[PDB]
Amino acid sequence: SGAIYVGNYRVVNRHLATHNDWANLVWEDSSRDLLVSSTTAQGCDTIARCDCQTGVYYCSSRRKHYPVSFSKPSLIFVEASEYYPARYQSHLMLAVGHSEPGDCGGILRCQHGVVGIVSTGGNGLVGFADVRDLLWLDEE
Ligand SMILES: COc1ccccc1CC(=O)N1CC[C@H](C(N)=O)C1
Ligand SMILES: [Zn+2]
Repeated sequence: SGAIYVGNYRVVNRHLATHNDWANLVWEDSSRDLLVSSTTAQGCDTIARCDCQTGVYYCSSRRKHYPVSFSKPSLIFVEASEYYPARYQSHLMLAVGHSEPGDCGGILRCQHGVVGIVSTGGNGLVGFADVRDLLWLDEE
């Protein structure tokens, strides 16, 4: 689990969104596994606006923050799970690192701020849903 709180927005994995998030929906995309809902309080996270390919992510299944090199956002085949059938997920970045299903929501960050959240993994890989192209997260 986990979320990004920027301005009056909450960014979560679409598959983990709550009733309140769907009721206060701003934008969602099943193909990206992302959902953004509105909040009443101001968040404190800053979204990175960059092309960084190195960063640090939080892995809840190890209580550890791991430095990683990750690929640029791309369309990647993702195996079937309890939440989606096997499909291509877009804007996904992969890295070699540990992840378990409940690690989704862990933040990946670089020197410029939040890059994305854990969204996929298995077999020694970890995949992150990119948020850096969502420019509107920084305004209104
Ligand atoms: C971090 O993900 C994993 C880690 C180890 C094993 C399996 C997984 C994948 C997983 O369970 N899901 C849920 C839905 C999500 C998606 N974005 O399609 C992927
Ligand atoms: Zn960066």
